[PDB]
Amino acid sequence: HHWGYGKHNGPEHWHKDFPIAKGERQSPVDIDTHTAKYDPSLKPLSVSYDQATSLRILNNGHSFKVNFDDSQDKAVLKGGPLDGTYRLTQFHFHWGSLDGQGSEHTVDKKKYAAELHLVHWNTKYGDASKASQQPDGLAVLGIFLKVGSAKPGLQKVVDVLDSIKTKGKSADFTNFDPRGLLPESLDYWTYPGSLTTPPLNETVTWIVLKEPISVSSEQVLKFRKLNFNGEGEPEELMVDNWRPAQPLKNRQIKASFK
Ligand SMILES: C=CCN1CCC[C@@H]1CNC(=O)c1cc(S(N)(=O)=O)cc(OC)c1OC
Ligand SMILES: [Zn+2]
Repeated sequence: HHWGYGKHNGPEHWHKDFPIAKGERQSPVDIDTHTAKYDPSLKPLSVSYDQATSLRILNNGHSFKVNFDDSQDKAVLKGGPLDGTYRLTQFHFHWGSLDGQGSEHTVDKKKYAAELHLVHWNTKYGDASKASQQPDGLAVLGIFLKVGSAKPGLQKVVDVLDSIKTKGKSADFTNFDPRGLLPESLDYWTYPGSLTTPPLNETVTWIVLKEPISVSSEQVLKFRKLNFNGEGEPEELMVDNWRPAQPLKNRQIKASFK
């Protein structure tokens, strides 16, 4: 009876195995754009993905994940609210059954069709496991997806999903450039939060870009053909793999922009 996104194992159940689900620093949140304050103390954000080394793509039964060689400083995030150097380790998505839902963060209660999470760890903690336990150990760059025009930089991901339909399947995914998933603007909101999946560690600095990327209906339809189930189990389409907004509690969301 392990965690998932169903009626019987979904986000309303996770607190029983992971009591921090009802904590003071949970993610995602609704971003109230009126409440969020411009922060002039935020340093320039640096998304340095030129030397990224993608390795594999994996269906983990929750999402699909692209992992990166993070054995040295290749693709890194620094600046903005961050101190020091955070290495890209993986990206994955969250998406819906319909184009009006799928994102984890919301913006003035607006849900997007999907959300991309680029997961990074603080190199002062030497590895991602040790980082994942420190209050400033992880940084996740969140990008909303809306349905409209195709995103050419996403198509190499969409075209391999056929090969990883079921939980436990992986494929080679070398020479993928995550710069092709970024919008033009790096305007962002930031707040202290958590992983949005078990174990829900309160160890994430969230950086959520204001500008969504457009993807086509054909691209998001391909996400919805994935399966939560393993090969030769009953088919359960991998859709609505998002946690809803959690209480903001005593936190401030800071904007990088006026
Ligand atoms: C080695 C453990 C820590 N690394 C770095 C932080 C997240 C990652 C561990 N967990 C994940 O890979 C993982 C993380 C997230 S999330 N939205 O970043 O919390 C989502 C997921 O699948 C919807 C994941 O797989 C279940
Ligand atoms: Zn995520």
